[PDB]
Amino acid sequence: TAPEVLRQWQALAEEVREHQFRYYVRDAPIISDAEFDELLRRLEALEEQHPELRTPDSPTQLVGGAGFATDFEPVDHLERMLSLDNAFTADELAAWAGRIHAEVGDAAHYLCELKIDGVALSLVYREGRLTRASTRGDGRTGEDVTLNARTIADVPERLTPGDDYPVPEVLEVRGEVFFRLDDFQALNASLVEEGKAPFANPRNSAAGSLRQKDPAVTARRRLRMICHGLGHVEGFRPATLHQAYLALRAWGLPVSEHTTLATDLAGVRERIDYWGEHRHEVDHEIDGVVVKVDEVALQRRLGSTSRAPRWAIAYKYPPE
Amino acid sequence: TAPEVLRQWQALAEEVREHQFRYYVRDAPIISDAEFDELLRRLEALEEQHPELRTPDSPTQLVGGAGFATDFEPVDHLERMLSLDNAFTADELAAWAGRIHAEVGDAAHYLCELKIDGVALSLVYREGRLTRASTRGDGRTGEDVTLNARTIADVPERLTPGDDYPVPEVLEVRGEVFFRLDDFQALNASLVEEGKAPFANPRNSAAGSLRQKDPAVTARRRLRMICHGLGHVEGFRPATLHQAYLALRAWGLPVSEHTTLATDLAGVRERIDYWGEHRHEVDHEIDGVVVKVDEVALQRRLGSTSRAPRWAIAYKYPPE
Ligand SMILES: Fc1ccc([C@H]2NCCc3[nH]cnc32)cc1
Ligand SMILES: Fc1ccc([C@H]2NCCc3[nH]cnc32)cc1
Repeated sequence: TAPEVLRQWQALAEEVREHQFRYYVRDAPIISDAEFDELLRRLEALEEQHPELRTPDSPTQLVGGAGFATDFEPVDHLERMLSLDNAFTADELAAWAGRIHAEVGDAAHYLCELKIDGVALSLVYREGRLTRASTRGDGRTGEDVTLNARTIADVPERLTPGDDYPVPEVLEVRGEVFFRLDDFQALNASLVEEGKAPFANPRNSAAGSLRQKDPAVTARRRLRMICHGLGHVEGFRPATLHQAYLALRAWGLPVSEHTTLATDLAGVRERIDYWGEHRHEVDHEIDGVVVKVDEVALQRRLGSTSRAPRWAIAYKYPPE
Repeated sequence: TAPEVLRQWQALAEEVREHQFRYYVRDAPIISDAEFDELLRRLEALEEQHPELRTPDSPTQLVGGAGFATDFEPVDHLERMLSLDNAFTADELAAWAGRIHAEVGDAAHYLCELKIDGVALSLVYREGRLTRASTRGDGRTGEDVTLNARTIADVPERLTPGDDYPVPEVLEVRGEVFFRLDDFQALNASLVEEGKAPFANPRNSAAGSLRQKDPAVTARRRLRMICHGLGHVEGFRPATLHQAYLALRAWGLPVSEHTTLATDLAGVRERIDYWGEHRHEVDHEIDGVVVKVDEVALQRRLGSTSRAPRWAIAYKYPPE
């Protein structure tokens, strides 16, 4: 309870708890087994002198690999997380553009990005450490799957600091989790080989593998992630979406290489026509193409309706 | 950028930054000057090997006591933080009760607490560490005065763990900052003695002393705090307000000893009549008495209107 006592304990209980998590759940320690033994002794030493600090929730009382379960507790998104209106025909996308060119004039360019057919995940970083990950839920509230998301190889626990782009104080970033096709099939064979039913498609597999009461199951599966939107942010004010991606890259978040910037509708349509013909070559499932006004100020003059942003639209291919 | 590298740096940059803050701003280190020198060497060592990790925002680049200023940046409250309707006459408080007894029947008891005439402060603890403090603003958004609140002796940086009450994951707690009368006068003399104008009353003094661009000014002043409400909480579901105070005590947050629990209106009125006669004996300013329905479930069946809770009311004395 004395101030240095409490700073010491938290910092060490946090460090050992992490390591417990990486060893047991993710089967991937980042320190030796020896170093870890130093750490846990110290925290039990320190808990010896001050028995206020041994609680049922202490890393020293969650010893094997216990205390690591997901329960999907409702958790609020910082910002709304709405779902995207859809366009299925050349006329609707044109109509969307017309409307968009009638409000924020000719200052709006269009970021074009591949729509992945996986599970939306919202992640929150507080001063460069990953604090929360949740599912969409209803847009305002989703479910806590933080432990499962911590096993996804693509999801750094901590953001990488660099000269050009300082780590925000708060960063809420949205992305899609998905399986590569070759891994979807390999997981299905492994499951059948245990007497378990296989998944009918990669989306269900990713959703199923994300939503595991026991996150060690998720850590055994080769789930992936690609960031594709920002929610609430502090200490970060990017002027465009395409430039925010550069910062995300820099901090170590996964971002797609099939994003292009288009000037006017005609550019948009070539990208849609292009990926209509070549999407089958991406190693993961592509639904369509999400067209967004790239300029953030224009993404405020245009707003969102109660259910969907007015500055973006998902063009969806017909399947077959 | 390797995982243990980033965990190491953050944990150490966080530890030295704190210590810098306590030494320079608060003039109150909690470790020796020697220990601190060990810490800062290490972080500069570690920053030597990995020059990714020396940024303009690193404790090793904010060396004297720099980088510690308040700028009042807007920050959102987790939960709404509304202001309390007022009652000035026996008839209005009766009317309020009648209405309250007509909706949640005779199951509602009334917590009665002294209304302090100071500055509302909302604090946010994330797993037992103080993350944010802000002013009321408009109820939804207030101003970031986190550094100033970190100097208030009454505000633990970290919550104390105990058997009976586990530290919530998130705790947003509201309270009032204020001066004792003897310290309001002493501060006024010290200011006049420097050629500065004195404050006309203790509330303005507390508000002024809280809102300092340079938090070291706040640390020099004997500001106090008393918690008196909960906003958003996670890992904490108290059945009543009076029992939530017990947990707050236990975790080390300051709470008032003049809170009483009343059964029916008649009890409420004796407390108001009592403090009408004895408030002048409290060493700080008392406005009135805030009457709240103590049962949290009844604090949901009754809700809040767009501007004020329906389950509470501040009775205000006439001044003189
Ligand atoms: F009896 C043991 C043996 C090994 C450990 C290790 N498992 C915890 C975290 C970690 N990190 C690196 N090794 C370890 C714990 C208890
Ligand atoms: F040149 C110096 C001398 C002393 C310090 C100390 N000031 C920083 C934090 C702290 N904590 C305990 N002592 C110190 C820093 C630089």
